[PDB]
Amino acid sequence: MTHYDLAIIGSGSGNSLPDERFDGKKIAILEEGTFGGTCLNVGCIPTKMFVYAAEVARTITTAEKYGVDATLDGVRWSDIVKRVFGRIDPISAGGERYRSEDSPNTTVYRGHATFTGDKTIDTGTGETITADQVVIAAGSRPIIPEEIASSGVKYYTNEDIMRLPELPEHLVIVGSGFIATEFAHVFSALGSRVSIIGRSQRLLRHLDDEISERFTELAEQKWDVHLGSPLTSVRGDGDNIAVELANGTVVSGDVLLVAVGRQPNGDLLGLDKAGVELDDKGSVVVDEYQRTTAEGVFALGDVSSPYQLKHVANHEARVVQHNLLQDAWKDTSGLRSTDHRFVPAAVFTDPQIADVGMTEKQARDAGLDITVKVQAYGDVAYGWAMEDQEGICKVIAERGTGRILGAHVMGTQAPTVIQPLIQAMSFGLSAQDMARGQYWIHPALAEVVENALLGLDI
Amino acid sequence: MTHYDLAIIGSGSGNSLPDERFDGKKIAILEEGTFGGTCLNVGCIPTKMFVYAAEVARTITTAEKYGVDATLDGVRWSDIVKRVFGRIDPISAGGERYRSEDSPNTTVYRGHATFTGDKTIDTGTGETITADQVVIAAGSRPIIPEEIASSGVKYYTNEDIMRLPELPEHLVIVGSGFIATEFAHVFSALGSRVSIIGRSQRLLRHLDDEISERFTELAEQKWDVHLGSPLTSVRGDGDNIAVELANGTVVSGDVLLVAVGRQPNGDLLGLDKAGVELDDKGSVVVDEYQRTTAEGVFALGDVSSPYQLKHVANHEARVVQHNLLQDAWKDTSGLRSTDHRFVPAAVFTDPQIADVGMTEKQARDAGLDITVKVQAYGDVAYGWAMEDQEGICKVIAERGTGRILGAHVMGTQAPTVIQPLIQAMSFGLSAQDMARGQYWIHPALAEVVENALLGLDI
Ligand SMILES: Cc1cc2nc3c(=O)[nH]c(=O)nc-3n(C[C@H](O)[C@H](O)[C@H](O)COP(=O)(O)OP(=O)(O)OC[C@H]3O[C@@H](n4cnc5c(N)ncnc54)[C@H](O)[C@@H]3O)c2cc1C
Ligand SMILES: Cc1cc2nc3c(=O)[nH]c(=O)nc-3n(C[C@H](O)[C@H](O)[C@H](O)COP(=O)(O)OP(=O)(O)OC[C@H]3O[C@@H](n4cnc5c(N)ncnc54)[C@H](O)[C@@H]3O)c2cc1C
Repeated sequence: MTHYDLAIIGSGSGNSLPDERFDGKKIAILEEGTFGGTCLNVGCIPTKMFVYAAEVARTITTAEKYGVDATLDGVRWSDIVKRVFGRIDPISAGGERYRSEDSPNTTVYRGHATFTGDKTIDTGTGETITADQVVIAAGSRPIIPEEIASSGVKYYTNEDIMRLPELPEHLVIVGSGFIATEFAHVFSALGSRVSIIGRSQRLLRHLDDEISERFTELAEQKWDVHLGSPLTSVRGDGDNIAVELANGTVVSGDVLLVAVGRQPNGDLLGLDKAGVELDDKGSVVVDEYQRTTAEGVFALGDVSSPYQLKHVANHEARVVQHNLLQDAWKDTSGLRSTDHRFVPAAVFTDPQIADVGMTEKQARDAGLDITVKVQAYGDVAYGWAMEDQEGICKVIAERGTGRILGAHVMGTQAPTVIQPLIQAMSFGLSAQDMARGQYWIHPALAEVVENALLGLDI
Repeated sequence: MTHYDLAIIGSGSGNSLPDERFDGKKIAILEEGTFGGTCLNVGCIPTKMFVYAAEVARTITTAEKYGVDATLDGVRWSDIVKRVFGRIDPISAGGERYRSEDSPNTTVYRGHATFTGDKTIDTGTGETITADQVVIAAGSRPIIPEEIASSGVKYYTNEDIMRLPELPEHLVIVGSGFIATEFAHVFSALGSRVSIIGRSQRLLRHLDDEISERFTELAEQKWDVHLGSPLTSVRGDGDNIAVELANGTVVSGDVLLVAVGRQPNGDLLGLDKAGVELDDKGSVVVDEYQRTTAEGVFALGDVSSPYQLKHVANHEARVVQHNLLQDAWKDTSGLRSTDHRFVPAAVFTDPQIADVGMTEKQARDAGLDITVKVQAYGDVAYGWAMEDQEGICKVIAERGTGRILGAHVMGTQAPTVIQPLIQAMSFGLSAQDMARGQYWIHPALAEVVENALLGLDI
């Protein structure tokens, strides 16, 4: 057996750990799929490249309301797929080389890793290795309902849909999460009619109810939305696919995209042989120092975190990287803890949505004395420039102190507009201070935040 | 003579002064032109409404770089003018109503006001009034070169160009400031040929040298740029206008736009009769209490401020309004001081520009030990989604402390992207904390700021 000071399962956020301070130690990296993890190859980055092209198309079909006449002649889907992965694939693959060929003290294994012992890992390549410390960066994988993975019909996930040969005439999406609603926006804007099937009574059910409700009402005018009904059976009739719901409705289309959720891959690693505890949802249990229940074993990313988000896994990687070099199970004094406090999320759909902190419901359930202002985009000068009638910025702050508790933006550049709120929240800045203690450029999209704060009572 | 507790010259930011705390006080408002001041009617608001339509036109003409085929059929200038001012004039006039219709104890004068005495004001309507306190909100007026306003040729300024009946085939602009380059962006994107004549060797001379330099290179590939030689004569040959420069070049076109700068309106008020001091360029002299040299008189806005910016003038009104109600010339303890420190500016041209703090030159001339990072838009995942090759985020931070001293962004949504820097600066937030002490949404335009901070040397 080959011994290492460090073994890393997962080339996602796991690849960000080895830097200069580790040069004197030999590292083993295990990657069963594409190099670079879900984020680079089939997730955050390539998705938003399609979203951008879809937003350009939306600009064109709506240009009349601004007094500019234009026609959307067509979309070259193949050339879009060509352009996106024409940049993604050389990058994923350039890093794979770096780790296996420059490899100053690194060894890459291309197999499914599995714990056979304490720090004993079957590589899936026919080898077994040992490590002084191990980091689990196994991420998550799409959840496929049994009704789909038994019918025998062709279905898609984020792992292949972005590489379709042609644009589907009718896309049927199973799911109401951010993956489903982002793909609905991408495809519908480019020319596909999208049908979305949701189990819940709203799309993006788990967001603030005012955001979830209004987006659903806007979505109903853009896509064929079917809520409240779980699917019951799937039937493939040639190239056409039919999906039967519990209420009896049958949704037929060209391509079936499954986006019902993601499952952390901890259950695939044989963690029981390593003494790594799994909780009730399949995430590996770690502490504020990302140290698991097992010695010398850390975890990060979708395999452990409650927020299956890249910027979270990257933050935790900074913590693991530092805690890796000290006396982890001996000295907590030199250890850094992970800050899981003001985690933002974004949905790149139309309208685009971003959040951070608590929903208004969550604020009241905690029994908080709050003030709330929902500011309309079309009420600031920049919102008029856009002739906006959908955008809102809802800020929930606390009465008396002005301590902001949450912010929810639905509208253009939502993931960027919220950043001043993320910033003020993360550093304890009061809302009355954020409004008046700085200048806001007039007139820019930013002014919606300022007026949201100015409309807040105390 | 009619006596008042307060007289206000200027319906721009001056109209924002009377609130609830003045209900028991009689107020006189003097406005010689259109109600609402420059920003609402011929300035801040209507320009950015045109700029957005120009961004729609640009999106369509460049959309193929994303794999979307579209044609710019035409531009409906008349329909642009109606849509912009179709909401602007009912608002200006709705506000004119409110002050004469709600008017609890307020009187509006539509005439050119001039100080004839201490606090004695000729209304320009044939009356003379006095007030216990006076606020000057007279703003500024366009500067017209003598060669232009003597030639007898028809010329336009920002006060009428947005009300042209038709789109000019070839627009000739005299100026290199933010007004010239915003209008250069507006017309060229909509179909006009644009010639820009600047006396300087760069457009936007007053920006960070790297920002001004790259923007000029980009402008030169979009417009007919004439640098380094001042104009000498203007001669009209029918409807066509020809402008001769000092080097001998003659730039001819159909429409002449003058955008060389603005002059504060202090010189027109007969101010010496009031003992209100004017400095060396014509702004009314005030202190941190917006107090002029004469008792009972304040000033604000473009008529006094060094920053002829709306968000500044609105802030100064907040100070004047509060200090108006106390004994400013007796007890400074209860008074509001104006914060003129982290004033941002933005130019809504192609590419969009925003700045705050110190330029690299200003930082070095001030003898600070600085570090600089110029981050390109196309280096974060969102820059790939746009296929950006022009955007930059330049951050100037101090070595050792990481305290930011300046930030300069050229690219999409520059006035919104920069706001986290304005905020972090305004509350003394360091780069080391701002970068890592908060979460940034992946992948959004915001990440360009994050990596700019990550690239700073200490
Ligand atoms: C469609 C989609 C869109 C997304 N959009 C966003 C977004 O906008 N913003 C955001 O912040 N996040 C987004 N995410 C989430 C982000 O892509 C991931 O959550 C992120 O990569 C988490 O990092 P990770 O390394 O833990 O996961 P991963 O990147 O999946 O890393 C896990 C790695 O381990 C490997 N592995 C698994 N099992 C084995 C084994 N047995 N042996 C060897 N190797 C193995 C996998 O091949 C993979 O390379 C998105 C995800 C998806 C699917
Ligand atoms: C084209 C353009 C674009 C701009 N864009 C921006 C931008 O994006 N952001 C920004 O922050 N700033 C911008 N500005 C600057 C902005 O217009 C000013 O900073 C702001 O309007 C200052 O407000 P004010 O009330 O002091 O000036 P004004 O709005 O001009 O108010 C002065 C008013 O007083 C009246 N008046 C003058 N003299 C007399 C008199 N003797 N008697 C009676 N009434 C009188 C005038 O008619 C006018 O209505 C722009 C300016 C222009 C010209």
